[PDB]
Amino acid sequence: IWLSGMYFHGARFSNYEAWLSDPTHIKPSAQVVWPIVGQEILNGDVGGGFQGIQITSGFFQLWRASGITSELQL
Amino acid sequence: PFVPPSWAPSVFVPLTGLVLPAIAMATLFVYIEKEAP
Amino acid sequence: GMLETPVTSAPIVATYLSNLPAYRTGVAPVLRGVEIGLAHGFLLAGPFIKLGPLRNVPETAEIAGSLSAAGLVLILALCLSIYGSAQFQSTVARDPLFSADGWSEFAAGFLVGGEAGVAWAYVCTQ
Amino acid sequence: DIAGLTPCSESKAYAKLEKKELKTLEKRLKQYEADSAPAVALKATMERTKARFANYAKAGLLCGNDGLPHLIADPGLALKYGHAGEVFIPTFGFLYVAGYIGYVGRQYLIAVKGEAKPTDKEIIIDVPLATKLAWQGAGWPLAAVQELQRGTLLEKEENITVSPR
Amino acid sequence: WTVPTLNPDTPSPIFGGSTGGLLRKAQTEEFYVITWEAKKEQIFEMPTGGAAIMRQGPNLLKFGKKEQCLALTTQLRNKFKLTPCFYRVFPDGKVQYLHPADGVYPEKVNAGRVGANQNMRRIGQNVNPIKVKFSGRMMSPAEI
Amino acid sequence: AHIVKIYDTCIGCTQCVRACPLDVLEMVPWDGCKASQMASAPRTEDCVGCKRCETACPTDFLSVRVYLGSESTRSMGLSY
Amino acid sequence: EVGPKRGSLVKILRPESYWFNQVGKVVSVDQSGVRYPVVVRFENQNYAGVTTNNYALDEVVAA
Amino acid sequence: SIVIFHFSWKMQSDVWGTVTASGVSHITGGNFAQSANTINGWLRDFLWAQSSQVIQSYGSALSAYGLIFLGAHF
Amino acid sequence: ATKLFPKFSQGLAQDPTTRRIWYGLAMAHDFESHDGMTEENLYQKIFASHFGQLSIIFLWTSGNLFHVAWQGNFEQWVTDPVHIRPIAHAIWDPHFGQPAVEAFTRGGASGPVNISTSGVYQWWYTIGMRTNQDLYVGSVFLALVSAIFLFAGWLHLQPNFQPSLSWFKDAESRLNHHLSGLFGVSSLAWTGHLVHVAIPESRGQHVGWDNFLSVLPHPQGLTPFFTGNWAAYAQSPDTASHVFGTAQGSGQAILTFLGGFHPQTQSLWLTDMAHHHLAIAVIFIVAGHMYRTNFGIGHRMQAILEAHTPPSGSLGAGHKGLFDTVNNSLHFQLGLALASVGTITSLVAQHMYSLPPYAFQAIDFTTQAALYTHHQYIAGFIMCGAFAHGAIFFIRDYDPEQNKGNVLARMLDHKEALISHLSWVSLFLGFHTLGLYVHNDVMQAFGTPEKQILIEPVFAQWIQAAHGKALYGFDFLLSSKTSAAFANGQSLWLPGWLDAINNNQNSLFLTIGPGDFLVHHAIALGLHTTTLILVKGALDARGSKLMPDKKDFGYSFPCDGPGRGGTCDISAYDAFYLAVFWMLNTIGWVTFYWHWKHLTLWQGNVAQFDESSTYLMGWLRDYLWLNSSQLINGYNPFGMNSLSVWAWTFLFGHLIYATGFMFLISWRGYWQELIETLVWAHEKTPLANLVYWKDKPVALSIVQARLVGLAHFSVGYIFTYAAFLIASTSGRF
Amino acid sequence: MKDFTTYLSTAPVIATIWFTFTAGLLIEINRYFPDPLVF
Repeated sequence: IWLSGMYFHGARFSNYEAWLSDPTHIKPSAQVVWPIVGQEILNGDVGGGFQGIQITSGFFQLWRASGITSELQL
Repeated sequence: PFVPPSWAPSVFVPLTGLVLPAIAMATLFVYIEKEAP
Repeated sequence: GMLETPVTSAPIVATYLSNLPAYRTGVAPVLRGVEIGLAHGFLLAGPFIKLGPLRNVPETAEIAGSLSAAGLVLILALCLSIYGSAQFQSTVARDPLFSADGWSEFAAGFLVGGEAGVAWAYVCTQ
Repeated sequence: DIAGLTPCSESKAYAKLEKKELKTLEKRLKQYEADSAPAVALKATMERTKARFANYAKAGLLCGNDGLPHLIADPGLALKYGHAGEVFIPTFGFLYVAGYIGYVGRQYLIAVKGEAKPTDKEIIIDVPLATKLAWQGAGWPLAAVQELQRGTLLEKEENITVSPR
Repeated sequence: WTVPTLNPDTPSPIFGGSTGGLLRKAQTEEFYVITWEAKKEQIFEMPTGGAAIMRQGPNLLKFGKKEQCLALTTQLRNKFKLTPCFYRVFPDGKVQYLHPADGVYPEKVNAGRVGANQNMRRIGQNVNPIKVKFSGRMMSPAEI
Repeated sequence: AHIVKIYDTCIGCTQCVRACPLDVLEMVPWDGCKASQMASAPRTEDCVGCKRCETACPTDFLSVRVYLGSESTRSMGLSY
Repeated sequence: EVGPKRGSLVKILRPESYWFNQVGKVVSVDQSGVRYPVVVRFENQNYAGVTTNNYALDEVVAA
Repeated sequence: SIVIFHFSWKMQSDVWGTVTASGVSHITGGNFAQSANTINGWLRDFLWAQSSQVIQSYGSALSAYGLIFLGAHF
Repeated sequence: ATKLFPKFSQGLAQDPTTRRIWYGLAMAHDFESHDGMTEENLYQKIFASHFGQLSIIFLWTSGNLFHVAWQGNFEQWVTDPVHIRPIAHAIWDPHFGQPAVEAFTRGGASGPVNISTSGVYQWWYTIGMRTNQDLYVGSVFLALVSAIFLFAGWLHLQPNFQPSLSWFKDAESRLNHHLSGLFGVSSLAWTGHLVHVAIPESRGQHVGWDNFLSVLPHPQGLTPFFTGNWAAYAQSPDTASHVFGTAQGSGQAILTFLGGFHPQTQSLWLTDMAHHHLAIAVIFIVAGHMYRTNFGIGHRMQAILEAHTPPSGSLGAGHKGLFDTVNNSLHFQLGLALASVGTITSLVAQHMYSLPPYAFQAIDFTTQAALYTHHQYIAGFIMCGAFAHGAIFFIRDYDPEQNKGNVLARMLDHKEALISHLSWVSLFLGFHTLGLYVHNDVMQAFGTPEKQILIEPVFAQWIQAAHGKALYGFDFLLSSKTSAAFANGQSLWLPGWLDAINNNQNSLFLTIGPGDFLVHHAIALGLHTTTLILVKGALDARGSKLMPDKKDFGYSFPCDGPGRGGTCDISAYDAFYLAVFWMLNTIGWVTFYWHWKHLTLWQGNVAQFDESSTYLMGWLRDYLWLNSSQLINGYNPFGMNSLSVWAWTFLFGHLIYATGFMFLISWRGYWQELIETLVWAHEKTPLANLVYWKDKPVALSIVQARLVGLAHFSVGYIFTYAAFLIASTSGRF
Repeated sequence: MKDFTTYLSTAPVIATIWFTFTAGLLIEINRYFPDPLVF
């Protein structure tokens, strides 16, 4: 369930597709917060026209190593 | 005048730091382990 | 009952330990102290000479190291004397070293031997 | 006004802080497009900031030298200068909800204490009884005052255990 | 019933030795010796660590404290249903029988036992420490 | 040595004697209870103060109490 | 016939007792001259997990 | 904790860094060999110096970390 | 065999383990627990101990005077007390290298010295000391006084000089002599010194033992005192242009009540302090004639206590029997004395920073910070001791039969209500203070500082306005120019006091805001929680539901075993033990608040504190991280400076604190098993088994472990904060 | 079904549902009424 959640977050609330075209400048992000009580500030400018929390789990690099290029596969 | 000499710290600091504590520790150690008659 | 192993039951190590002055059991305690003190002062003079605060300055590194070793030997002699005073207070054959007079003579012999060992280690480097 | 403070509608530091917040939000917005999700989210945050500052100034809050609103806790000053909405009305609101919760819990404990296994009802909550007591707890101040006046709110000293002193 | 006498020439259980045995206290202060009778050869656990084999017949063991002897007694009584007994031995050779002191185990009442340290009152009836103050030494109200 | 005391509220259940790990307590005849027995402490010189007897006592309050007193080789449970 | 009736509720008057000023059910009363003949059972266990205790005739009151 | 502290300081001091013209500039400037031999160096150059990013993170996307940094002390 | 040490405990002397030495050292002053101790012998030993303590105090004072006169710069500091740092004593350490030698060589000395932070320079300068000869004479005099006190202590133990038990119980005579002589006459003598020496020395006139009999303190010479024209002593005071130590701008008055501070020294007027001591001397002397001793007139404290019971019976028997339970219990008297002394120590700290009495003390920021922190920590420790002795009184000296129905018994009658209400107050304060802090932290983190809750302290600001501060604008009492209270003091002391309180450059009633409100609530939480732990431990000292017979085990015992669910830390000693941590936390909060507010004040930016004290991140970054930069840079790979000793002390305190956590977390059993393995290793090692121990090695007891862990915790706490405070305040200024 | 409802009536499940309801109510109130500081 946890792994499926990681793949779902990388497929619907991430910037993996944009990060593929620029992995040296775009920060990996796979978590977005809802705009409530002023917490939207946590959705930082990670690059690629995306706003979210910079993840450090390394799922982007692992997916790139496996040959995943689209959100449909995730 | 009561002013101590210039060499007073060079004699009192080593005394109070090594001679007096060694004597006090030795005497106290002998007193603690002394057996009652 | 107890655990016996070749380390604690080898005859070679038993003979080596019996040959040491502490396990002689029959010589004068002052002679034992002199021997132990010499053997200890000779090795003790080394660390203060090669690692003390004055180890880089010449013609005084050995002087300071030997003086420091002599002071350490004096402190150890005082420790031996207080140990003997606080250990023997009342009451094969019994070793005379484990007695008030025996341990006092042993401490005095250790002091003389330690100072002689320090002085010998100082002149051995000249 | 009170304590040498000035109203937030006239404080220069208040407007300066509003301009600073809008400036950093606009600076972050300058790096995105004009019809994208981050642009819409940043614009929504900017509108929320403007509405919040206007609502705080409209409420009559007092701002200090730092430009931040300051609350008045004294009932006399709050009722004399129109600051009862800061600390007075929320005080009574919390008292009502807190006493509501406490009264409902006390009623549930008294109700399940007369059963065969009260501990079982304490670990496994009886939902119908709890819901009925939760709905009936709206009149907790009147019921509490009546219980206090009848002498049934407290327990006698002879029925409470104490240490051997 | 008569007080038993320790037999120093009693076989000990088969044990290879351990580092949790006797120390200098046994040679300078005192030690304890436990003896029991076994119906057959059986492997038991030593209170000082390890597994020993008790032989058929008499069995003698040495321990540094009385708690080790009683722990072995409890193990032999509850598991193998035996009846062990121990003594306190001094370096001079004196032997003192310890348990069961009167030949009967203390958990069951036996005639002839005189009660000791029994207060004919309850805890709540104890006096305050102020009435015990300025005595010979630190005394609790329960001691009177 | 520690001070072990027995009180008259004892019911003679012998649970404290069975829980003693150094054989300090015992049972003596008595007439103040149904069990006709009472706990006793005739070997307090061997008590270590583990308070297992207090843990095994079922009376409220306890019928056996252990007050830590002077410390010796036996009371400290030292095997050296 | 001495002591409280079996099955009745009594209040404990022992100060050092855990159930002091608490109500407990009477189980049995000894007919001999024992110090604590009344047996009382309680619904709430003490710190030791016990729910019953023995009390004297003057240590319990019908409450 | 000492293991991860050593890893972080060693990587930020002698491995990680940017690449410039005829030279490599590290994150901390290679101060591990000169300051990791004393407790004062670990407290000042590693704990006090590197904690600046988490204490002044308020008002940005990493502010949450700062909040947790305080919560974890609690 | 039985050892000689300790001679006061036969049970401890028979202990063959290392616990004998530790317990003999920790039970040496517990005279009530000694073998064959009586009441008379107890009081005599306490009398001798009191004399020895006075001897130590006087010797310590003489030592400070001697070192300042020998290795200090008092003769140069009096010339320029604004730009010259005081010198504590010289430094003689063979471990110092060359850079450390030139680093500590400062303050005009010829070698490495220590810069004093105790403030004795300002105090001695204000009271009249000018040269090193004066300090030398004072040091010799105090050494002689110390020797006399030590001889008195030895003499009162010999036969024909030991006081009887009845002499020690004469409460009326002792109280009369302490109020009239120890307090009133001493204050009158201090007034004589201020009028005769301090005031003329502050006006450039030297008055010493060689000329005080030929120098008049006032030009009218005792005539106005005898004729009743006392107002003549307040005529012609020091003007606003008076230079301390010189005759320029000096006056002739000796007893004034101008109020406020001196325009140059920023301290209280010497004439005002002299007048203060004279008034309190008269009051204390008059109060010293209240009790009946040997002339029929006076009171009997037993009669006043017995005649003070309310008629409705609200207090039960009232104070009947309270005279006997206090006079016959030394722990009750010790607890009362420690409670009053702790409160007075706190009062000293507050009044000393707000109203500086010594010349050029407010400019010395390090001295002010160190003095305030020192007195507050001393006060906290003394308060904890007061409650601990109250618990000891309940266990060892309380008698329910003698105190039947009085207020003392009624306190234990409703102790559950007191503990429950203390718990409720502490819970409310903690929940709300922490909630407001976390809310402000979240608002500051999300970039919305205008959304944080900032409650203005209108009550304290209202009090400040009542004292004369017109910043808030309440305009009432002393703040209003048309009030009776204002007009009645405009000719005596209100001008100077108003000018000083309306000045924002001093510490006299500093401006407060929401941050002050929040930290004051944190202080209230600390006080209430420490009080809850101490009060609960004192009331439950005689027993509880878990341990109904706790009084039969003494004040300090390990536990009652793992039975009945577990009884760890059940004694009253353990309650005091847990309360010491809360006391350290409370004093830490008050000293943190004091240091940060004063640091921002001295730096000229109070807005920094006003805007960063509302959230905990501001406290951690703008106060702890920002002010420790110079501290941790005392020694670095590039060299070192004079501030390296504080960096070493900082790390030293951290190490001691962490070492305390070991005795605090790990418990006895593990260490005892480890020590047993070590015993086996020593017994089975050749060439080393020939040397045997005299005491059997055992692990530290549970109570000893708690005490050792708390001692390390407190030492590390104190040393760490002292090093940080002194280094930050001295380096910044 | 009776046993399942009894399981749902246990303290952790009831606490979870109640806290989810209370948190949802507070979140929705703060969503429709953003940044409420004073009454």
